[PDB]
Amino acid sequence: LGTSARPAVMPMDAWREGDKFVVEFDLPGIDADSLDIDIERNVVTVRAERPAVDPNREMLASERPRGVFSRQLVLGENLDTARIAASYTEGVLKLQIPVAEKAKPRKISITR
Amino acid sequence: LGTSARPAVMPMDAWREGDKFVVEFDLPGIDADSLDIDIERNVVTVRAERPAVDPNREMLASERPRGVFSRQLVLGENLDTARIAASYTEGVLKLQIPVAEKAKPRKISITR
Amino acid sequence: LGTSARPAVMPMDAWREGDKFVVEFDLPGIDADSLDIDIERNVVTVRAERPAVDPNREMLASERPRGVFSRQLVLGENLDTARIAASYTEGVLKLQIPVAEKAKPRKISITR
Amino acid sequence: LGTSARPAVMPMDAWREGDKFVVEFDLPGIDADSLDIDIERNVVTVRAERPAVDPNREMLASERPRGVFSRQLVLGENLDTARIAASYTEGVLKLQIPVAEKAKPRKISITR
Amino acid sequence: LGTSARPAVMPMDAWREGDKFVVEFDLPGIDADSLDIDIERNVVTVRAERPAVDPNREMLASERPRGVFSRQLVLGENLDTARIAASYTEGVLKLQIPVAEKAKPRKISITR
Amino acid sequence: LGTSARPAVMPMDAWREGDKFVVEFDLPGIDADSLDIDIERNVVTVRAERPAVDPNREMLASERPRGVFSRQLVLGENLDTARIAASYTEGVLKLQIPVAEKAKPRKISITR
Amino acid sequence: LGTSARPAVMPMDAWREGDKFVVEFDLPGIDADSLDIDIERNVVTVRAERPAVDPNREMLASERPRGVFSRQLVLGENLDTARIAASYTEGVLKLQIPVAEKAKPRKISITR
Amino acid sequence: LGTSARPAVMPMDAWREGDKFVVEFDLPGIDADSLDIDIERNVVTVRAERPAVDPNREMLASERPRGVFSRQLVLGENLDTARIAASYTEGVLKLQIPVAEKAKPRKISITR
Amino acid sequence: LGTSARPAVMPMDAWREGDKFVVEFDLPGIDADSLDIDIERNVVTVRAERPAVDPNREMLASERPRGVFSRQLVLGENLDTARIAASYTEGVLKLQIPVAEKAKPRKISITR
Amino acid sequence: LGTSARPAVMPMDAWREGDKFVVEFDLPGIDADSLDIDIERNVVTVRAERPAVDPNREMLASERPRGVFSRQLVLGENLDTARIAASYTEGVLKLQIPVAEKAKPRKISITR
Amino acid sequence: LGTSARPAVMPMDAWREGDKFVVEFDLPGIDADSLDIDIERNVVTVRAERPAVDPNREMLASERPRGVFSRQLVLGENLDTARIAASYTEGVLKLQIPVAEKAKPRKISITR
Amino acid sequence: LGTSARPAVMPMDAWREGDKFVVEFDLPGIDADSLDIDIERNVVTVRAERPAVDPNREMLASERPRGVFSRQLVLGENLDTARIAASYTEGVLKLQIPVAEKAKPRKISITR
Amino acid sequence: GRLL
Amino acid sequence: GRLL
Amino acid sequence: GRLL
Amino acid sequence: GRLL
Amino acid sequence: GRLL
Amino acid sequence: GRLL
Amino acid sequence: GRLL
Amino acid sequence: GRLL
Amino acid sequence: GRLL
Amino acid sequence: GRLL
Amino acid sequence: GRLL
Amino acid sequence: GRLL
Ligand code: PRO
Ligand code: PRO
Ligand code: PRO
Ligand code: PRO
Ligand code: PRO
Ligand code: PRO
Ligand code: PRO
Ligand code: PRO
Ligand code: PRO
Ligand code: PRO
Ligand code: PRO
Ligand code: PRO
Ligand SMILES: [Cl-]
Ligand SMILES: [Cl-]
Ligand SMILES: [Cl-]
Ligand SMILES: [Cl-]
Ligand SMILES: [Cl-]
Ligand SMILES: [Cl-]
Ligand SMILES: [Cl-]
Ligand SMILES: [Cl-]
Ligand SMILES: [Cl-]
Ligand SMILES: [Cl-]
Ligand SMILES: [Cl-]
Ligand SMILES: [Cl-]
Ligand SMILES: [Cl-]
Ligand SMILES: [Cl-]
Ligand SMILES: [Cl-]
Ligand SMILES: [Cl-]
Ligand SMILES: [Cl-]
Ligand SMILES: [Cl-]
Ligand SMILES: [Cl-]
Ligand SMILES: [Cl-]
Ligand SMILES: [Cl-]
Ligand SMILES: [Cl-]
Ligand SMILES: [Cl-]
Ligand SMILES: [Cl-]
Ligand code: NA
Ligand code: NA
Ligand code: NA
Ligand code: NA
Ligand code: NA
Ligand code: NA
Ligand code: NA
Ligand code: NA
Ligand code: NA
Ligand code: NA
Ligand code: NA
Ligand code: NA
Repeated sequence: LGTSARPAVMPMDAWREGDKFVVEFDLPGIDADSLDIDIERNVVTVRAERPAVDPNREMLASERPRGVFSRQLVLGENLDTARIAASYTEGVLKLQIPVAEKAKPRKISITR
Repeated sequence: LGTSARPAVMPMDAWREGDKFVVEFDLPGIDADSLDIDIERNVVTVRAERPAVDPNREMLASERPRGVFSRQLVLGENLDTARIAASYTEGVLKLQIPVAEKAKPRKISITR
Repeated sequence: LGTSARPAVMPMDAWREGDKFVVEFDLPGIDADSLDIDIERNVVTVRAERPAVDPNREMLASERPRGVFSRQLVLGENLDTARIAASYTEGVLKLQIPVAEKAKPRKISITR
Repeated sequence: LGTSARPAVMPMDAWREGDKFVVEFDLPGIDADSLDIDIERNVVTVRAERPAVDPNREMLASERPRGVFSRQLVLGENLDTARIAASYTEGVLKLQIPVAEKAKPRKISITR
Repeated sequence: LGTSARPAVMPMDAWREGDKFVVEFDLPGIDADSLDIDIERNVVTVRAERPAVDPNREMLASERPRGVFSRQLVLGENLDTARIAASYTEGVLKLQIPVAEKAKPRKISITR
Repeated sequence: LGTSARPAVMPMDAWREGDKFVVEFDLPGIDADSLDIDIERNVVTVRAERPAVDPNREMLASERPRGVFSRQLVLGENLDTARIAASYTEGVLKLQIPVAEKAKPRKISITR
Repeated sequence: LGTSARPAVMPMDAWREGDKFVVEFDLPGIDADSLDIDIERNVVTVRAERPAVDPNREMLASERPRGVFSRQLVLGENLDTARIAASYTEGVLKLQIPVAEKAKPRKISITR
Repeated sequence: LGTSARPAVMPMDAWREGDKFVVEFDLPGIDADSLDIDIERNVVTVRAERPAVDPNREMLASERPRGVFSRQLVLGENLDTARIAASYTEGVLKLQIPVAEKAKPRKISITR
Repeated sequence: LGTSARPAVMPMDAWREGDKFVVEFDLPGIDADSLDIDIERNVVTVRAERPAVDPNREMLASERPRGVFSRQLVLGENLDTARIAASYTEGVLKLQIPVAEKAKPRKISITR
Repeated sequence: LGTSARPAVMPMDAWREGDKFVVEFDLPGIDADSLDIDIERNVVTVRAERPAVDPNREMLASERPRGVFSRQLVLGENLDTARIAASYTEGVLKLQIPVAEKAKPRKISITR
Repeated sequence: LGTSARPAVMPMDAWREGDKFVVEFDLPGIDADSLDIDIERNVVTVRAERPAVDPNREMLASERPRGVFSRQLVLGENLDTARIAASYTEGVLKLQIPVAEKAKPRKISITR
Repeated sequence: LGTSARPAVMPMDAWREGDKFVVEFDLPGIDADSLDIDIERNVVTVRAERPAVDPNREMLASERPRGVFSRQLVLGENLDTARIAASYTEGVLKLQIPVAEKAKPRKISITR
Repeated sequence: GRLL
Repeated sequence: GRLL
Repeated sequence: GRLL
Repeated sequence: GRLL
Repeated sequence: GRLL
Repeated sequence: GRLL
Repeated sequence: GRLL
Repeated sequence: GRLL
Repeated sequence: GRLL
Repeated sequence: GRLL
Repeated sequence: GRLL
Repeated sequence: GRLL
């Protein structure tokens, strides 16, 4: 089982969709009560827990990962983390963070 | 990506709950159109497909498994496969197969 | 320790001895109370448990596998599973299943 | 060398071709005398032997697998194993098993 | 197969039971004729042989380890190896060596 | 699939048979049109291609290696590569190269 | 030996103790002269060196890791890195960073 | 081939040269058109693409890594990322970032 | 966690310093109450325990090894084990065993 | 670091371009003084050295391979090695060897 | 290179030849000056050194192990280590230790 | 045991000593009767056999490699293989091949 | 509830 | 064409 | 005696 | 959309 | 107490 | 010159 | 009960 | 363009 | 019959 | 001839 | 200082 | 002294 100190990790897809950055996690069979999304200056941390099986229950198969799930994303300065939107459907946690481009950005040129 | 000939596998929990045998699969983000449950004399086959990403879409992360998912279970003679019940919620496919015990079953004794 | 859902496996020898099929398992130090032999239409399942050490006992060495042992054999149609004979001696579980050949069996010929 | 108890395995392609199921094995340099195809209620077993090199022959290279080859296929209920056709050409063993669909088959529906 | 020069090893449990040191080996299906226990000043060596299968016998499975088994234990000075007791039951070789504490033993103190 | 730049390799047996050197390759299910044997001053290169499966064909199993096969042999000076004989039968490519011993060959002596 | 460019790493325990975040490193046998703690906006870097053995000293065993040790921690915005307290005792480097919660923090809600 | 979501990585040397921090990447055979250097508050991201070989070109060897290359560096607060200088010569991308020490920096003392 | 039957091991340096043999163990953060040094005719056994974390404490990192530590050294006949000196400082357990050379020792000559 | 006796290897692309055979090596940051191309009857050997870092320079990262690089190519008889052309640009060493086909070449036919 | 603290090991054959125990080591190219045989109450230690190559010598191949070789044998009580005979020929170190059986030895019987 | 078709390999040192190329093999305990040195246009092949242990001899240790040893060296055009000198002493086979430089050799220049 |  |  |  |  |  |  |  |  |  |  |  |  995954713990706070050694969490289970969940797979992630990430892509930019025009003016929004989107992240999706496979988190099937999670109770919403567990889901916690912590946002830091530029860090998003996703934490979920899926409870262990009743110790008194004899499983014939028990392959599904259980316990604490956690993933931390380090986001770029252009992401307006404060305006994050999060939804959970079909066992998928989807995050939408608006992209907020800075004015007149730097373009580094390379000499030869 | 998983294919028919080399499917991706999905994790399974299995247990007996009184007079029913229950199987659960983590299958997040699956379109119901893909889910197919084939039952054979005593074999349950679960097949799902989760489509590949648009080839024209530049992903920044693409960890989630895609393509064909499949798992086959060989069930005991006591399972009334014909009365299978299947549901898909929170990205979990749950199967419930009634257990139909035979009359006056064999108990093998061991000599010393 | 081996569990129902992740059993420990025990080594097996199998051979045909004239009109009988014989299977032997190394299962040392097993209490007969634990041994269970389940026979299905054509499937033999062997299950044993060897108890865990008293949690209060400080072992200097504890290499012997403990917990649930299980092995399933898929037998051919010619095995009269109903007439299985099982014995346990010198820590070896021996199974004897009569072979019951069908009348005038098929012989597949290969074309060139 | 592969033995009865630890056979060498040979690669297989399998596909459905309309109303027939086809299996092909790479079995080069096999004497037809060795090829044996055993069909069980719904199990096809392919066994071949390719003899070991004369112990008195000094090989400069001996990479080709030798001894007993074996592969078992568990076929679905819809396969008319009794009507199997087998051929061996260009070192390939090809099996053709007619598919015999049952009347008005089950289609499992999934609830949401 | 295990040989004198590369023996197969057998699993061992070891623990102190009050005034006795106990060692148990899983050695199923061993002929007592093979068992040899050699005791050296402070070294116990256990050797057993389980014969290879008749070369003329075609095994369908042959997983059980065969040939020479051997394990050497280096015992502390407090073990009265001369009074060793050995028994073999249910495929388990159990050794009981009395513990013979020396008078007024050393206790090493650690400075800071 | 094997490519020109990363070919699949095929197993080889090689031995001297009196005045001839013989090489055999397992190359089942190869179209003769693909087989190419290139001989260099003292290098034999064998190349074959076995086509990929129709992309539109859903395989249930696809274990057999496909694409480009290639193996290069560096032959000794005594092999009359110009007189090579090659045959392909039962999925085996057999090469026969005459051995042409030089007159009064060197025998290196070792001092002590 | 660990170097600046490929440092040896030392094990760490980390936990929150009420209003303080605590980190402990196993760093036995370190000269305080070597210990350096660098704090960046929100990054703590711990660096230590344990000198290599005198090249002229013949060691009979030399298992203890030597050279440069380094570990970097990326701390959350709520950690008042400026008020870090560090102590080294019994070969353990302990860091205590006060936690300084922001006013009226964000709590991300998840839609269904 | 390396992609945006799974980039190929290129080796890096990094060192401080007095008042400048220098980073060098092995990026041979890169078209300058591909090179992109993105600088974030304190993060430097280097991205390059080396095109795949013409699909119609039969390579005899194709060992060189191709596709998307990317590496991200997390720089300390003292690096004036805004004044980065970048050059590409002999297939090496060299970055020079001025180091801008803060006034009267912290020196953490360790208690005993 | 390390146990009596499967102890955690701690790294060791060993060297001869003139008339003394010295052994050092990295054992940081150990309570002296746990340290036990057992000396046998010519065997030194070092055992320590570092307690497990309070089960009710949520660790954010827990990399440091815990539980039972043990190492056994087999010393030569020339070591006066009875006069062992042991100290524990800066998380290092140091043992000093006097070397007591025998009179007129054997020097084995090798024939050619 | 790579040495003469254990050289570092550099990746290579090779292809035929009409009447020329082309080889390219990734060799970034190499001093031309080091590059040596040795041609043997039909063997091309490429050797380069990239110097080790000043031992007195503290690197923060040092991933780039250094020391002796070497690769040997065994060329076919049709390559006019004497007319090799070599160039080094953008950190890539490119070799161009003319292909000189022999008159009326052998085509080996395969019997069935 | 092997060192005192991490010696290279050399392969050993050992067997009983009537009233003598024989040990042979492969130690080619060793200067007799290096060979040292230390005998302890019942422990034989073999140590040899084969010098490193002149640092100024450019080797084209350097596969042979160099530096310190060492192997320790723990001998039974019946070996008269004091009468060891050692010879070195054809790069093989051969040891002959007389076996000195004790009077009326113990034979441990096993109960059932 | 090493065979003709899968020989054991023996370690080799190789270096140029002025006008001679020298190769040394560790081949301890070899009977000169077995040593065979075959020289081809530019290929040196070394073959030795060290006999297997008497099947009736019970070894207590048998680590030394036995059977067929073989190594092939591909020599450059400048080596006068015809004048090879070979010696076997202290279990080392040493080969000395004169180097015969061609007149006015090619030096390949690299363009920029 | 039996299963292989 | 079904197969396990 | 058949078995998978 | 930037991310490490 | 937050940390990556 | 600091870097993680 | 001591043992190595 | 031949090469081993 | 020689071969590398 | 005994040995560990 | 001898040790195994 | 050349060798592959
Ligand atoms: O060097 C400069 O100033 C330009 C301005 C945009 C980024 N590069
Ligand atoms: O041997 C018998 O007949 C009993 C009946 C139930 C199973 N065993
Ligand atoms: O093809 C047939 O009919 C024969 C009958 C026995 C098996 N094969
Ligand atoms: O539930 C049912 O009865 C339908 C009938 C075909 C399969 N499913
Ligand atoms: O140092 C001493 O003498 C005490 C006596 C018992 C062991 N330690
Ligand atoms: O040394 C020589 O001349 C002999 C002649 C045959 C090979 N060796
Ligand atoms: O959406 C909001 O505004 C609330 C305020 C605290 C965090 N979430
Ligand atoms: O504790 C302090 O205040 C000193 C000032 C520089 C860093 N440490
Ligand atoms: O053979 C001997 O007697 C000598 C005496 C010291 C050791 N060797
Ligand atoms: O066998 C032959 O003679 C033909 C001539 C070209 C190659 N093969
Ligand atoms: O038990 C006993 O006394 C016998 C005597 C020889 C060894 N065993
Ligand atoms: O290009 C040339 O002709 C010179 C001659 C020696 C080798 N290179
Ligand atoms: Cl677990
Ligand atoms: Cl239950
Ligand atoms: Cl893939
Ligand atoms: Cl896109
Ligand atoms: Cl466990
Ligand atoms: Cl206890
Ligand atoms: Cl084999
Ligand atoms: Cl032969
Ligand atoms: Cl074996
Ligand atoms: Cl038989
Ligand atoms: Cl592939
Ligand atoms: Cl199809
Ligand atoms: Cl090192
Ligand atoms: Cl020293
Ligand atoms: Cl790829
Ligand atoms: Cl092309
Ligand atoms: Cl653990
Ligand atoms: Cl807590
Ligand atoms: Cl290195
Ligand atoms: Cl520096
Ligand atoms: Cl080394
Ligand atoms: Cl030199
Ligand atoms: Cl072997
Ligand atoms: Cl013998
Ligand atoms: Na469980
Ligand atoms: Na993708
Ligand atoms: Na235990
Ligand atoms: Na063979
Ligand atoms: Na066997
Ligand atoms: Na395919
Ligand atoms: Na050292
Ligand atoms: Na390619
Ligand atoms: Na914990
Ligand atoms: Na360095
Ligand atoms: Na060297
Ligand atoms: Na042997």
